[PDB]
Amino acid sequence: LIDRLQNNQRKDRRLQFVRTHQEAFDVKPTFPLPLFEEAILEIEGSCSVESSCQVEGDRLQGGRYEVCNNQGTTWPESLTHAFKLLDKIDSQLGVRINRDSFDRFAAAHVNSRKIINNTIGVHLGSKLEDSSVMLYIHIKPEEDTEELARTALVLDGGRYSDELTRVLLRDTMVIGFELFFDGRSRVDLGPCAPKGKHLEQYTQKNLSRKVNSIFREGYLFGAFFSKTRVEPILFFYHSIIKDLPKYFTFNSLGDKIYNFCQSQGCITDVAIAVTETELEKSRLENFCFYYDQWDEC
Repeated sequence: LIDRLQNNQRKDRRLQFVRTHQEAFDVKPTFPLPLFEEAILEIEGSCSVESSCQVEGDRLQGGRYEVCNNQGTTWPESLTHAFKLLDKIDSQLGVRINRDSFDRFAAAHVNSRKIINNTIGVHLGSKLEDSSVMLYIHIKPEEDTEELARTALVLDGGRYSDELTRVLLRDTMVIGFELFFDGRSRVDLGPCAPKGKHLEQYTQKNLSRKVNSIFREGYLFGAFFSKTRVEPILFFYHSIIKDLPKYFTFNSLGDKIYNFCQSQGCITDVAIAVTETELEKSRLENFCFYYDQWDEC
C-alpha cells in the first residue's frame, strides 16, 4: 500500500517540476506539451526530470524537458514510451517526423544488455515546425560499447578525423536523436569524461585553454558531435549549483535561470551546454542551461 501511495506522489512531483518550469519561464502550453505531460505520468518507478532553457541573446526558449526512469535498467521497455509519444505526435496535422534513425537504432540494439534506458523529451521551438521530440539513449559506462557507437555513427554519417573517430567509438556514453516537426532529424554522439580518457586527451590537445581550465571542475564533462554541427556542443555537469559563477559568466537571462535554480529544491545537478566558440566570449549569450530534479524529493 505504501509503495502504491509513494508511486502516486512521485507522479505528482514529476508534473509539478514540469509545471513550475513553465510558470517560471513563461512557457505557453503549446503542442506537444500537454501530450508530453500525459506521457510522463505513464512512466513507472522513480523518474528524473531534466528541464532546460535555451538562451540566444535576449531570447529564451523554456519548454524543454528530458524525463527518464532513474532506478537501474529499463531498456528495452523504455522504448514503448518513446514509440507511444511519437505515434501521438505524428498524428498531429502539420507535423512530420522522420523516425528512420531512431527506429533503426532501436531495431538494431533492442536485445543489447549495454543500454540503461532511453529518455523521452520534447523541445518547444518558436513555432510548430521548430519543435522537436528529443530522445537520449544512456549507455552503461562499464561496458565496451563500440557496436552501439558504430551504429549511431553510421546513422549520423558525419566524417571525423582518426583521433575524433576513436573518441566517438570508445567514449560515447549518450546518443541523442532529435526529431523536428518539419521532418528534419539529427543524431548526436555524446562522448563523456568523469570511458573518458580519449575525450580528456582530445580536449587537452585540441580544445581551448578556457575549456581545459573548467572541464574537470564538475563531476562530468561531455561533448555532442553531429554531422549537423559545425562544432560540438560541450556540456559541463555540476552537482553544486553555487559553483557555476566560479566558472561561467552569464548574460542577464542566464542570471535569471541561475537565480531560479538556487531558490528551487530537489535539484540534484545542473549543466551548462555551450560551444567552444561561445565560451571564448566575456559573457555567455548563446547556451543551454539544464537542471535535474528527482521525483522522490
